[PDB]
Amino acid sequence: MEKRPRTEFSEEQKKALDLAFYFDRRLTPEWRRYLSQRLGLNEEQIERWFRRKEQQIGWSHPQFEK
Amino acid sequence: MEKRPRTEFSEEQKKALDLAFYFDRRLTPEWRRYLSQRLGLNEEQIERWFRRKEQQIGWSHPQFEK
Repeated sequence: MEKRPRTEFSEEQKKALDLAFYFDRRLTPEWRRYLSQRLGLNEEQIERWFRRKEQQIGWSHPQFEK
Repeated sequence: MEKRPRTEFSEEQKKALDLAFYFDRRLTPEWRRYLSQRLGLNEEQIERWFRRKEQQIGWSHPQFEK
């Protein structure tokens, strides 16, 4: 896994979304599509990354590189 | 320009750093090297991205995708 092959946010991309984590007005209806433009996947995969980032263990978000 | 060829943060990478912009404790001595690990370039290029992001026009940071 190095590049995103089929709009699924591969590791190279997962990093980027972890830098936002909603702090710069990201992950909102106007910044999900913002990322999509040069990120490569759609807002759906943004919201899937978003919840799978925290919900993996209970929503406390202790995972950053995991 | 699609991938980073020689640790210079290409467009694919520039996006990621714009998601942080220091908001998630990024761009600090412990998160510059954090990014570097899977970002591909060193903390030097983080600080160069950082200042070149805002200083391009006077430090007000109106550029996000530019």
